[PDB]
Amino acid sequence: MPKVVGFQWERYEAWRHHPLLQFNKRNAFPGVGIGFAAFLAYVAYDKSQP
Amino acid sequence: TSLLKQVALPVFNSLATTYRSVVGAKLAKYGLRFDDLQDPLKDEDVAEALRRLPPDVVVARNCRLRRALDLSCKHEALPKDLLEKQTPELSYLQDVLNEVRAERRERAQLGAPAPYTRIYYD
Amino acid sequence: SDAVEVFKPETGLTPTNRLSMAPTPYIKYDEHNHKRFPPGTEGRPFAYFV
Amino acid sequence: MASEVVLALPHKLRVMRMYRTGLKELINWSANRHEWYPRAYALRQEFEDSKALTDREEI
Amino acid sequence: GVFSRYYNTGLLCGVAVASGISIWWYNRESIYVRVKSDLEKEGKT
Amino acid sequence: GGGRVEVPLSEKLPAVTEPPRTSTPATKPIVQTSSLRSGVKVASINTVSPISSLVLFVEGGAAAETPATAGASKVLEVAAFKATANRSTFRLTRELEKIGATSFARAGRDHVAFGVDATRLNQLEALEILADAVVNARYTYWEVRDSLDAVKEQLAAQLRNPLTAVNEVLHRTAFEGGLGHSLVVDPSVVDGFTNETLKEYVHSIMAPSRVVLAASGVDHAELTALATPLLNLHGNAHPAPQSRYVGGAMNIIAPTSSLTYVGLAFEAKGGAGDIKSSAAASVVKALLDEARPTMPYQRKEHEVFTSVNPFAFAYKGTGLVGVVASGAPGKAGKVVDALTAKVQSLAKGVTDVQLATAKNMALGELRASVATAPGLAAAVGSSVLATGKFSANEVAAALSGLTAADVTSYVNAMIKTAPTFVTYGNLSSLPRVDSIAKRFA
Amino acid sequence: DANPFLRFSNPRPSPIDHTPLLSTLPETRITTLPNGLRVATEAIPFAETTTLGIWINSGSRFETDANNGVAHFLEHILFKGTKNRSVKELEVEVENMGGQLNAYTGREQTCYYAKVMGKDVGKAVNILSDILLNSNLDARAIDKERDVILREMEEVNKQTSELVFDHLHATAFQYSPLGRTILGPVENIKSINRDQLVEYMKTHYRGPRMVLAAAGAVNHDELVKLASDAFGSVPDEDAATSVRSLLVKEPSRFTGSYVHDRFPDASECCMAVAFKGASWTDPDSIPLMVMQTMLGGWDKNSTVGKHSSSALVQTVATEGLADAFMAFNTNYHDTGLFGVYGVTDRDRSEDFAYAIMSNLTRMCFEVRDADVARAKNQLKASLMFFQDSTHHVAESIGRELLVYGRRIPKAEMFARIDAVDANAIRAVADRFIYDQDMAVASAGDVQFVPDYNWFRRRSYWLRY
Amino acid sequence: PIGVWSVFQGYVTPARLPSIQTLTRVGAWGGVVVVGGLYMVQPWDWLA
Amino acid sequence: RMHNKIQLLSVLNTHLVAYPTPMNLNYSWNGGSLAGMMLASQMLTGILLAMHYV
Amino acid sequence: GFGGGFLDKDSVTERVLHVTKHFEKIDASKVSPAASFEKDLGLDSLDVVELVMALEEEFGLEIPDAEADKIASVGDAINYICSNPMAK
Amino acid sequence: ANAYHRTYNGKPVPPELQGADYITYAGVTMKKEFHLFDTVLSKLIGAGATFTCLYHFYLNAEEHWHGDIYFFEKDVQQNGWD
Ligand code: HEM
Ligand code: HEM
Ligand SMILES: CCCCCCCCCCCC(=O)SCCNC(=O)CCNC(=O)[C@H](O)C(C)(C)COP(=O)(O)O
Ligand SMILES: [Zn+2]
Repeated sequence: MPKVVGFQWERYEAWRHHPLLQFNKRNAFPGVGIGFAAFLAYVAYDKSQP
Repeated sequence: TSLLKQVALPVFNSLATTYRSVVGAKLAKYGLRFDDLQDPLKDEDVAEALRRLPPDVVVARNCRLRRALDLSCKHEALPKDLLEKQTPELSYLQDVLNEVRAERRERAQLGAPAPYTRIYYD
Repeated sequence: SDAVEVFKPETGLTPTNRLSMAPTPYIKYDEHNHKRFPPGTEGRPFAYFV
Repeated sequence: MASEVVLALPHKLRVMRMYRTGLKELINWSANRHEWYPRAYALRQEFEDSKALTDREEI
Repeated sequence: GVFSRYYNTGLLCGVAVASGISIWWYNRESIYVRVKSDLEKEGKT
Repeated sequence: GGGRVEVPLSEKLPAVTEPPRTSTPATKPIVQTSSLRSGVKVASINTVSPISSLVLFVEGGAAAETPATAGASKVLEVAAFKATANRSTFRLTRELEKIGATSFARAGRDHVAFGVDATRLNQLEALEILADAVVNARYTYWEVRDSLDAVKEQLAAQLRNPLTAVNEVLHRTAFEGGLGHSLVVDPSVVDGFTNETLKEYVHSIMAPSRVVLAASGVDHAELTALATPLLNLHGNAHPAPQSRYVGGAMNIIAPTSSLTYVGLAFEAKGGAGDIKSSAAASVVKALLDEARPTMPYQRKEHEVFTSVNPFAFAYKGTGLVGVVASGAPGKAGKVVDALTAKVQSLAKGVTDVQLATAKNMALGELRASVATAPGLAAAVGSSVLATGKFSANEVAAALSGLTAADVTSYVNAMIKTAPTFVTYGNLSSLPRVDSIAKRFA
Repeated sequence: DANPFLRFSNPRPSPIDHTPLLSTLPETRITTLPNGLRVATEAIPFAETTTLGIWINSGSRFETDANNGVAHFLEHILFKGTKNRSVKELEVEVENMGGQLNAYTGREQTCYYAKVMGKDVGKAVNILSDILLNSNLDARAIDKERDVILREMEEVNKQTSELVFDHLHATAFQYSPLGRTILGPVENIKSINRDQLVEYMKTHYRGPRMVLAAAGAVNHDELVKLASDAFGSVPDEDAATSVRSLLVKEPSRFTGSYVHDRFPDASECCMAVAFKGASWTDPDSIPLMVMQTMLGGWDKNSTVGKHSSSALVQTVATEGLADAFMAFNTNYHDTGLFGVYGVTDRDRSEDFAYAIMSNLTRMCFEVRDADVARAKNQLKASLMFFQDSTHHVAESIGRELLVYGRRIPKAEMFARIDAVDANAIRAVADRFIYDQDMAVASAGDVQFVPDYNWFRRRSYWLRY
Repeated sequence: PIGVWSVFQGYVTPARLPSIQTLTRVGAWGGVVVVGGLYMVQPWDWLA
Repeated sequence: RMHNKIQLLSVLNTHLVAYPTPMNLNYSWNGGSLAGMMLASQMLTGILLAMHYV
Repeated sequence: GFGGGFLDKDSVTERVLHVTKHFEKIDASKVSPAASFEKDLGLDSLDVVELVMALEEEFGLEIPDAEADKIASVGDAINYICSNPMAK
Repeated sequence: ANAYHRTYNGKPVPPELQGADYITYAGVTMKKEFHLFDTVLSKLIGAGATFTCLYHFYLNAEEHWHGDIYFFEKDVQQNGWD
């Protein structure tokens, strides 16, 4: 079952998978953690104890 | 803020010179230099830098230390003819210790520790 | 380094010298107090559970 | 996996018995010989895709 | 796009499961009755 | 998990050599040489290997030592590739270990060599590290003081082999001048060594006309263009004590030597400068190869000898071809007699099969020396430093075009010249020295 | 800052892409004969020398208790005269082609090879086939080698590292074929003969277990023709007696154990600690290669050991714990060994042992990315250095066809190395090291080496 | 010269500091002392 | 290594952790540890009883 | 910059050569300026079409069908590119 | 120019185009770069949206988990009708 025939293209543009050419999950949801922390602090400050 | 940096610069230089003059006048009554105050037991960078010196310099430093300790035990000072020759700001340890500290700073930015430990006597 | 200049053994076919030149894979332990498991027995030991 | 006797067969004989028993099983799973014919042709063709294999590991 | 027979099987199974869920929903007790029963469960704490 | 692909199976398609092959060159690459405007000569040879080797050859070694700076080349072998004006020792070590490169310092009897070996992708880094560690080296006090101990055990271990000691005493006896100085000195010679001694030696040996940059697998135009600002050197050529062959004889007293070693040597006229004389000397070295270990566990038995070890050194203007043979302590005169008989039978003529065998042995040694990139770079650098050119093709042609009559004439001219004779061991049996140097006359 | 002396280079470890080095690397051609013997060449375009030889998937593992030592005795006997050439005829003919014959016999691999020039390929093929197929195996030469082996056995004439590693294989692989030494016991040498040598060569030196690998200056078609003329008469292999059936029939077993070889007046203290590693075909063998590079090695003739990237090398060099040490990664057909071997004395043996155990267990928890990038670059550079010598190219061709079943391309090897990251290193270290049994072997002045319970306790941390 | 002298000299970099995994493994000891105190005192169903 | 940095760790390690002891000691060599444990028990229970005795 | 909307000869040649070597049948040393596709490189019509499409991708070009049919060698393609003001 | 440079033909990658500022893959180099104002503003807006959603949801979680019918019938049964 050979597949390497006629200018295999996967390898030709394999450079497109450059790590900096990829989808970054580090900044996928920016500011979300700070928002969660602020929401937790607001809840504990207003609703929980008083 | 480099403006104010250079600004303290001369106030910092003035206080540094005044402090050095007063302490060196206190230092020269025992024959000590500024570099003689640094202790290998207190500082491992000084302990490593003192290991990098030629042995005659270490002999001279040990002689000055013993002379000062004898003077302190006697509650005396140097004679005036001997006191006039003292130069407490002459450097023998500063470049060696500076290079040791620069090496330790350069190793710490890559995660490496210092290749020397503290001194243990047990 | 050579073992004659470093370990400096006695010369001869003594019992220790035979195992030094060619150790055997059929090691016999003492089994009066503990019987061994079959060799190559895998898995995390049951003594942690005990 | 085959049996130990089949394991002892020559490569040519091993593959021959493999193909023969495969045809036997295809008859055994067949509704009819008439159903078995196209299955036989396909089974013959599949071996034809392996005729020129040389690397004994992949073989 | 993509052709997943797994997606087809999922669609059919979801159809069946949701039909069953609808049947389960059809015979439930009154919301008034449910609330009163829960308040009975809430009155014993 | 991570990769779970079995190595018997091919890994997935993105493990491809999609980057295509560079076309191979039409002919075998030639050595291209030039000179910088500072005067440093640069020679390089292109290879298809993925390893680039850069070596820096400086005239010096034991021939440039003085009684004050005695053993400085051996100290320079250890103290090299340490703190420079631009980098600390830690930074240079980490910069070598980051790209997987290796460094060496190697001191000959008339040169010192410094080299960095790396892959073809890090040739600029290797060149910059090598140039910075050679040109801008600091040689601090504490580092040399701490390296002196390891220098002492390396010399003490290298003097355990009796062939090294015999080679030292043979070079002392054969030459007067630079080549007679001792390379592998006693450990106690460097007991009073300091960094000032090494700095004095380095200041003596360093000069732009005494430095050669040799590279393997590096483009020449790129190498000259990027090494012009790095190898701009200044300095004066310290006078070289030119050596002359005089011959003679000596002795060594060794208290616990279980064997007894005898050295016999002659002068190869012309040195490394003459291609034909060096080729004939290599053929003579191969003709003296009695027990060459061409097969595992083969036991060639000699009546008297325990080991035979010939050599052929080719320095600038003069050489030293000869043979060192061991033997039992009570059979030293027999060792001398057998060595004289072997050289005399060589002078009586070589017979076709021996000539072809020795020519093939010399060709195999010559071609196996330059098989790898560091060996080829070292050969190019040494040949350019000694002569001004690399002539391995001419050396192979000289080896192949050698007749038996030429070799017989060469040995006949050798035995007329006064020889060099060195003994070794707890010498309790020896023929008298006057009759030792009579059998070739 | 110097302008020309400070560009291009910096001590910050960054990943390097070795893809442009693949454009000019040569290709391997493999041809399988009807005998079952594979002929594999790799032509270097302007090479003048050639390494060529025969690699065999056999050795000390596939012997029995009765003939243990036959394969090692074979390399004493095989070069002492054939049925077509005498000792002197072989010596003259090898001398005239300007090369040397050589032989290695492992636990699972054997090679006989020649390093010649390019004009002597056919002569080397003919000579190698002549020793391999038509040897005399004379009883007088057998008696002439038996006494020499018996003298060197009585003298205990052995390297210290080989002594320690043989003890390590014997105690880690108890009651399995890999626990035997290559040399064999004294009794088998004292009762060896020509019949056992003939039977071993007849059983194991067959077509599907033999690779003729040549590198340097060599044409593939001409080597195919020469191999079909010379090595065409080797017997084929029965399916019931293949290498895989023998591996299944007698499998390897790892046992956590301890041995020391104590001497009354020795100076050094050599010791090795190993864990059960990976086989050759395990995909975790590439991270074990990276981890072995991360541990590294050091000997005290170097003076830059305190500036090493490796933390174990730094600790041993700074505190002076050992005169020399090295980390090893041994791979076999169905098991492996991973660990550190070192040489010390009796006053520094416990601290060296603690440094080994603490650096091995540390890789399960904390691994930084700079160390992994550095080790990947060093391992790829080490692989490129083996491409420079045709002997290593031929050795790798023979080994890769014997143990992987195929020639792994350089692009696949670089891609498999580049897929290793810090999480993979932590996972592989957790699989192989953490809270596992180990094998400990020592020899020499070993009275202060800690026992097995001390080593077993330090394979895990109670603080996490 | 252990303490504030280490940070004045520049010896405390982003490197040589504990990692996030190290701090989490140390930070996992917070639950152990809580569970140990609750085991020792046993205030059952005391959470408001 | 960590017990090499503090004196109190070193003394405790030397005299409690890594102290060499004959391998063939039987259960007649347990009287000392038991006597020490009984002294500690007597001291603890006596200190506790002294808070209520007059 | 350079060129009235056109690029240099040299980078075009280098890009064409780099694209060309992406075939298993191809030995690298035989690819050179103005090289025959069929007679020299031994690539079929499917390979020529694939190479045309690949070069179209590399240079971002939409080549007309007739001009593509005219392409039968390396030099022809290079000179065609050397006529394009629309190639990147 | 292009943030990605392409080398082709296995050419030696330019030394000026290597370093921490350049990351290469398949011979093609991309730059590791950071923008201060962009990232700060992105974090601000994302945090604002997240907190908005979280607080609006927490004010109206009962009216979602149970139905309005269920919640208000529960209030009527438990907390009066008027
Ligand atoms: C509060 C009382 C004592 C304590 C805590 C104590 C503790 C110990 C300990 C821990 C040992 C080491 C191991 C052992 O032999 O059990 C020992 C050994 C010894 N003790 Fe005691 N001991 C006490 C009283 C005594 C008394 C009353 C005597 C004798 C009159 C005594 C004589 C010895 C001797 C001779 C040894 C050494 C025996 C040997 O090692 O073979 N001890 N003691
Ligand atoms: C710091 C250590 C100790 C303290 C503070 C202490 C304190 C006391 C006190 C307050 C009592 C009187 C309470 C009572 O009679 O129950 C008592 C009783 C006694 N103690 Fe201790 N004691 C100590 C250690 C010891 C030791 C080492 C011994 C060793 C034999 C000992 C033997 C006794 C005895 C025999 C009695 C009498 C118990 C009775 O018959 O009621 N005590 N102790
Ligand atoms: C969405 C998809 C829709 C359907 C798309 C069409 C799919 C059907 C394809 C199957 C039908 C065919 O292959 S069409 C049949 C094509 N093959 C032939 O006609 C026989 C060979 N004749 C020749 O002249 C040459 O070899 C030739 C190979 C043509 C030229 O190659 P070169 O010039 O190098 O020499
Ligand atoms: Zn052996």
